[PDB]
Order: sequence, then C-alpha cells, then structure tokens
Amino acid sequence: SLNTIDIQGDILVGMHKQKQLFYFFAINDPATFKTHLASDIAPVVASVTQLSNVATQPLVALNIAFSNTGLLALGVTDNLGDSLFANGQAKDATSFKESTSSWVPQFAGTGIHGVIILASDTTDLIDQQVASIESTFGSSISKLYSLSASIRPGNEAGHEMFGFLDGIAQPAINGFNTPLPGQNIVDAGVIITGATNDPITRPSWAVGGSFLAFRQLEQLVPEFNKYLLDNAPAGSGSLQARADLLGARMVGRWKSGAPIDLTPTADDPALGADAQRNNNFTYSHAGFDLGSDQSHCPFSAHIRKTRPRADLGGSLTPPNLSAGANSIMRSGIPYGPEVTSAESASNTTTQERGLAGVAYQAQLSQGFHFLQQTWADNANFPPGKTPATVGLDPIIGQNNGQPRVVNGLLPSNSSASLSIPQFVVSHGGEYFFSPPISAIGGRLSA
Ligand code: HEM
Repeated sequence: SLNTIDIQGDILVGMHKQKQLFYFFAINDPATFKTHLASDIAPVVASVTQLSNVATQPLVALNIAFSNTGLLALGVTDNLGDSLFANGQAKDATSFKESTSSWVPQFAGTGIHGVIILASDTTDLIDQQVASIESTFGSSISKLYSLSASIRPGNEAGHEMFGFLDGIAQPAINGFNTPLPGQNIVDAGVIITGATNDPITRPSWAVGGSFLAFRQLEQLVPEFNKYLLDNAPAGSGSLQARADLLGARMVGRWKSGAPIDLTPTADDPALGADAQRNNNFTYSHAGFDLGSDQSHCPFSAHIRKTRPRADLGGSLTPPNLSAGANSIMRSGIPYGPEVTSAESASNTTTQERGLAGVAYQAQLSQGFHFLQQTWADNANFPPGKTPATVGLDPIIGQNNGQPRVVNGLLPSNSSASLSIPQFVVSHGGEYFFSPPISAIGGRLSA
C-alpha cells in the first residue's frame, strides 16, 4: 500500500501556500552537495502526510526534484525507466510543435540539475530559506534560473490568469482519495513510481517518487479577452455574456468552475463551487449521438482534450473511468503580475504572466507528453467524430506558431471553424524526478 510519509507533498496534495519559488540549480561539487542534501534538505522536505494535516503545515514547505543530468552528477547511473526523462525536455520540444529557440535559455539544454520548490505564505520566508541553502551548500549548489509564483488575489484565488477556477479535477488514487462524483479512479502506480500497478520496474530507492513536468506557459490575457469579444456568438444577451460563453466553450468550464457539459448556455456559479457536483459528467447525453453532438461541449474544449471521458469508451453514466493510465496530477500556480489597467485598455500584453505548470505522473509518455502531443495537438482527436476534424485545443494546442484551427466552438453550427492565435506561449521547462523522501538522505546522498 501507499506510504505517504515518504512521498513528497506537492505530488499528491500541493503546497497550498500563497507564494512559491521554483529554484533551478546546478550541482558543482557532488561531495559537498551530498553532505548538505542529507543534513540540510532532507529533514525539511514536506511529505504528503505532513501537508494533508491542517495542523502540520510548515512555515516553508520544500520539495526537491532532480533532472537526468542532476542524477548523473550525483553518481546515480540507474535506469529510472523513463526515456523522456532521461533525454530531457529540450530534446522533446519538437514533439509539441514548438522550438527551444523560443525558450528561457537555461531550459534549452541540460545544465539544470534540479529544482527546489519553496512555498510559504510570504516571499520573505522563502528568501530566508534560499539564503540558508546558499550559505550551507556554498558553491556546491548554484542557481541557474528561478521563477516566482503566487495564488491570485481576492476572489480570483485559485483561478488561473485567464480567470477560470483551476485545480478542480484530479485523478483519485484508489485506496488513498475518497472519490468525488465523476472523478476518475486510478491505481497509485499511474502517479507514483513503483506503487500499485506501475508496470515499469524501478530502482528500489526510487519507489515512492514521481516525474515532474515543469512548463513556463505565458498567457496573453488582454489578447484572449479581446478575441472573445470580437468572436462572440450572436444571441440576445450582452456582448460580454456572449463572449464569456465562447471562453467557456474553449475551456469546457465557465470561470466559476461550472462544467459546460452540465450547463451549456449559461453559468451556474453554485454548481461551480460544489465539488460534489462540478465533476459529475461524462460528455454522454441520452438522446444525442456522442460522435456528432457538440451542443453541450465542443470536442475541442480543453478539458475534453485532456480527459476525454466517454470519448474513449467506458461508462456513459458517471463515473467514467476511461484512460486512467493517461491521468496527471496538477500542481501548477500562476506567475507574473496581475493585468494592469493600461494593458487591459490597450488589449495588449506588456509584462509576462502565466502558469507555472507542474504535472506529476509515473510515466511521462502516458501523462503530460501524451496529452500535449497525441490529444491536444492532434486535429483528429478525439477519434470517431463528425466532422472528423476536431481541431486543436484552443488553450494549449500548438502547431509551430501557426494560428490553430479549432472546430465546434460555436453552438449554432458545429461545422463552423475558427482560426485562433496562440494565447498560451511556451517558454520551455524541464523533466525532473521527485524522489521519495528516503532517497534524499539515502541513495542520493551516498
Ligand atoms: C496556461 C496553460 C493552461 C491553462 C490556462 C489551463 C487551464 C485549465 C483549466 C481552467 C482547467 C479546468 C479546471 C479543472 O478542471 O481543474 C484545466 C483542466 C485541466 N488541464 Fe489545463 N491548463 C493549462 C495547461 C495545461 C497543460 C499543458 C496540460 C497537459 C498537457 C493540462 C491538462 C489539464 C487537465 C488534465 C485538466 C483536467 C481535465 C479533467 O480531468 O477533466 N493543462 N486546465
């Protein structure tokens, strides 16, 4: 069974602090680094057990993950069982129809050896922890890049930068989570390496870890808002209400969290707020042909592209359990400043903001990489539809900088096509392995 005392907390619980820092480092002296990894990092790594208890949240929650080159630097030559992780995200960029020439330069390579995730309710406490780490490790650790992130303010807390409530939908791990209505239920080994029904044999010290896909995804918020107004479907409501409908058609949920599949023509903010109801759907509706009906939710909507539910078979009534092996745990957090008055008034981004994307899975080829390449970026996914060309995911779908053709968004005519500029721009990232806590002061410090 699942040993949550040994699993790093961000994987299954999230840090649930107002502020986070992603501190990307190189290891310069493995002997000194190992000594301090065991003495200074391991004792303050937050576990799932610790973060699951309202009364044991630390002042600074800390997790740590290593890239392939970081494990090599530590003398760990084992095969962790993941070719994508071993090769690094830069080499995978073409799989997503993007180029590393657009990336943060530090990500366009394999010089990054790991990431420390620090989380606290204030940045001052994060900075103090960083200063301590740099003091005790000396030059054996070196900062190559960092990204600060924060929960958004006020009534946008928990929403991403486009304004949509985020963090609603996650896989439930059988035997660990109590499933919510409509939630997929998966074996622990989909997320945790070496856990139940992970088919890939792992090094013994790596049991209890997970692969972390980090993505710095810039969001063009004023441009997105203006696009919705400019393309809003005709109807009797206000222009902004119709623009909001188009945005909800693109995501698959209203900004409140209400799923369009259950409320297709107007928001239901009470539904969006209710975790017992807001995920209780499969995309099937009796009396409608699943292969052609886009009146409830477009086939191209973001959440339908990333968790297809009945589009990949299984139960037509909730819970649908299809494609459990393609599940990911998400712990992303927004970054950058809030949109300023001048940016909104000019419909133009002038500062970088977006999502610090964090996806956890036991197999990169089945999780993040698969969702991006085989589903979101695939104009013929989901399969078996009419028209067969679904188009790309309007939120994350990529085609080498081209405008994306996205079909089915307009309720009055499912054959109507839109050519949509990117509103999310990748600045790159890296693939890491978040080890079990025992490996931090154990194998990795040996
Ligand atoms: C800036 C980029 C992104 C934005 C703005 C975004 C936004 C959202 C929103 C608003 C939701 C609905 C809330 C929820 O169901 O929890 C969602 C769900 C989801 N997103 Fe994205 N997301 C982004 C990137 C990604 C990427 C890169 C992936 C994977 C390749 C991804 C995978 C998912 C999944 C799996 C779900 C849950 C689907 C379900 O279980 O029904 N997202 N996202």
